[PDB]
Amino acid sequence: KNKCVNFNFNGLTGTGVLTESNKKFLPFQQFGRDIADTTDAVRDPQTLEILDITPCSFGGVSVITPGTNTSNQVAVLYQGVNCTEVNVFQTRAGCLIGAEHVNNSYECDIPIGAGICASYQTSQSIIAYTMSLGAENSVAYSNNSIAIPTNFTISVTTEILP
Amino acid sequence: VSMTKTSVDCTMYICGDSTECSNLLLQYGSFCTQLNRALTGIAVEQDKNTQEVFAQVKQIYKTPPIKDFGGFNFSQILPDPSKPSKRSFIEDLLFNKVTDLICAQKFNGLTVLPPLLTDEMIAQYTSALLAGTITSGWTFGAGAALQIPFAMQMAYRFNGIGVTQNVLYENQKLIANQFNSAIGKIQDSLSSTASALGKLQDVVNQNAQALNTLVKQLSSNFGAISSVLNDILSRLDPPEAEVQIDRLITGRLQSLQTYVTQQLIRAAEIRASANLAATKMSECVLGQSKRVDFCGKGYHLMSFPQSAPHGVVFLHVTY
Amino acid sequence: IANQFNSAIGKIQDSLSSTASALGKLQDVVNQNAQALNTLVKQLSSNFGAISSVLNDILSRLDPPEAEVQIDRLITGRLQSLQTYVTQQLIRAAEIRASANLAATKMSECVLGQSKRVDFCGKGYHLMSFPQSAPHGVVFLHVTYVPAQEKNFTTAPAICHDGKAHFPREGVFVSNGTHWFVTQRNFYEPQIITTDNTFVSGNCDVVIGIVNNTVYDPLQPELDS
Repeated sequence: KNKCVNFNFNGLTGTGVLTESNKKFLPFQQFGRDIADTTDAVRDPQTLEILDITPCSFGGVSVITPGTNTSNQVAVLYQGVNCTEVNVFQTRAGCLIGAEHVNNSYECDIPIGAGICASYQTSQSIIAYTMSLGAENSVAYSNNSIAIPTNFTISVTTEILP
Repeated sequence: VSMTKTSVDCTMYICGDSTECSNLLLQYGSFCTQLNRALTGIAVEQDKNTQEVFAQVKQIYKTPPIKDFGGFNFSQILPDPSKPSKRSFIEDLLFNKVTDLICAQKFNGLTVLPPLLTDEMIAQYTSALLAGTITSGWTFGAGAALQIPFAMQMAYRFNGIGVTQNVLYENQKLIANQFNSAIGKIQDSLSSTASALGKLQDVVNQNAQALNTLVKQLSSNFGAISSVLNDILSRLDPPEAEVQIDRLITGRLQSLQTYVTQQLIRAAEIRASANLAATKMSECVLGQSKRVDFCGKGYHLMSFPQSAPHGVVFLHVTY
Repeated sequence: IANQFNSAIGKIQDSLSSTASALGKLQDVVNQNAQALNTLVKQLSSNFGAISSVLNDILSRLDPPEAEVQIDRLITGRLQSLQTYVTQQLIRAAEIRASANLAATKMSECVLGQSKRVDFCGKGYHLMSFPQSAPHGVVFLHVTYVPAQEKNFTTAPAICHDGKAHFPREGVFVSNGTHWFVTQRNFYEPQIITTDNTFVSGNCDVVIGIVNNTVYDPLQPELDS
C-alpha cells in the first residue's frame, strides 16, 4: 500500500498506487469504475477490502535555462506534480528544482506559472520571483487641483504586421 | 478573453502504459509529435490575450486615501481590502455565478496547465485601470498621468457628445441619484438573474463536452474486439494484436485529431473576441469614442472594466 | 518639433539596425512555413505501418495481390498527412487574413487620414503614419504627440463676476495662486479671462466651488478710447 505497483487482482492486471478506500462496495460488487470506465477501486479475493486505485506517472518535465551565450545553468521544473524523485522548492505549477526563491519582485523574464517568473541574475544563478505589476504611481487628487503639461515630445512608434 | 488551457499527451493517451502499442506509434512519424505542438501553441496564445487586454499600462494606479467623487458612489466597483482576495464588489458575484471533474480526466493523460496570469493579479488590473480613469481621466493611457477633478472630467465628455458642459455642473446633483441607482440595478440583476453570464458559461461547457467525449473514445472498440489494450495484448498474438491495435490507434488518432482540430477552430473564435475586448478597453474604458452603440446604447461617456473568470465584464456609462 | 522629430528617425534607424528581433513577427511566418513544409516532406519517409515506405520495393517483392495491401497503408497514411497540412494551412490562412485586414485598416485610418481612435495608431495623440515595406508584411511608423512635462495648478469650475456663472468656451481655468488664467489642456498658454473666452450660463448660486474674479470686457476700453 501507499506505493506504485503492478497488481494482478482476480485476473485484472494493471499498474497503480494501492491505498485504503473509504468507499463501501456492496458484497456482489467486485471492482468499481469511474466516469471514464477505468477501474476506480479493487477488492482482494482473499481479505475483502476496497482499495482506491491512483494511477502513477503524474506531472511533466520542463527545463528553465538562459541563453547558451549566457550560461549552461539549468533549472528543472516538474509541472503538475510535487517534489518526488529529487534548491528544492514548490509552487502552484509544481516542483521547481534548481532555482532560488527571491522574495523581491522583478519584471517577468522566463514565465513559469501562478505569477512566478525566473531569471538569471546575481556568482549568478537562476532565481524565481513573483511577477511585478509595475511601480506604484499615486496621483494626487483634489477638487481645485489640475495638471497642465508644460512640455511635449514627438514620438515615433514602430508597428509591424504580416 | 482566455480559454481553458489543456495539454493532452498523445504518447500516454494513444497507448496507455503499453510498450508494444507505443512501438506502432513510431511508424506514424510526427503525428504524435506534431499534435503536441498544436496544443502547445494554443496554450501560449491564451497568455497573450490576457496581456493585451487586461493590462493596457505598465504602471499601477491606486485611489487616494480620501475619496471625494463629487456625489457619486464608486464603492461597488472599487476593490475591497477587507476581503482576503482584493476584488470589486461586482467581481465577487461574477466568480460565484461562474463555475473532481478534472481529477478523472487528469489521470487519463489530459493535463490542465495553470494560467501564467492568476485571477488575483487580473483583479488588480481592473483596479489600476478603473482607478486611473477616475483620478487621471482619459489621459493616463496616452502619456503621463494627469490629475484632474472628477467633477470636471465629465464636463468635457458631454462636449464630445454634443452637450454643453454647463448642464453637468447644474444637474450633477440629479446625476448622483441616476448614476448610483443604475449601478445598484446591475448588482441585483447579476445576483438574481444567472442567465446574463451565459456568454462565458458556454465557453467552459464547450470545452467540457470536448474533454469528456474525448475520454469516452477509449471505451469504444474502434473496430477492435475490445477497447482495452491489456485485454487484446493478453489474448491475441503480437501479430494479430497489431491488426486490432491498428483499428484502436487509427480510431483514436481520428478522435485525437478531431479534438485538436476543434480546439484550433475554437481558439480562433476566442482570439476574435480577444481583439474586441482589447479594443473596448482603450476606446470605451481608456478613451472616448464618437462611434455609436459599440460601448452600448446611447452616447458613450466612460467605461469601467471588471474581471471575470475566463473573460471580462465591461460597465459602460451612456447618455 | 524639427529637432525632436529628426532625432526620432535616428532612433528608429538605430533600433531597427541594432535590434533584429523587432521583425520576429515576420520571421515567425517564414519559420512556420519552413516547419510545415519540412514536416510534410519528412512524412514521406515513414512507412505508415507498411513493410517499407518505397512503392517500388513493395512492387518488386510482394505479389500483385499482396502488394496492394501494403500500398493501401502508404496511401491511406500519406493522404491523412495532406489533410493535416491543408487543414493547418487553412487555419494559418485565417490568421494572416486577419492581420492583413488590420494592416489595410491602419493604412486607411493611421496613414491616409488622421485617426482619433485610442491607441489604434500607437500611444499618444496620432499625428500621421508612414508605411514601410517589409518581407511578407508591412511596417508602420506612427508619429504621435506625447506630452512630456507637467505642473500642478489651481483650478475652479467657473468665474463669478456680475452674478452669472462664467464657463470656458475652450480649455480650462487655471491659476498660480494670484490671477485666474484660461489655457488648453494639452499645453500651458496663459490667457486673460475675457467675455470672448467665456460664456454666461446659470448663476453663481448653482456651480459648486465657483470663484470670484473680474471678467475683462474688451468693449470697456474701446468705449473709453
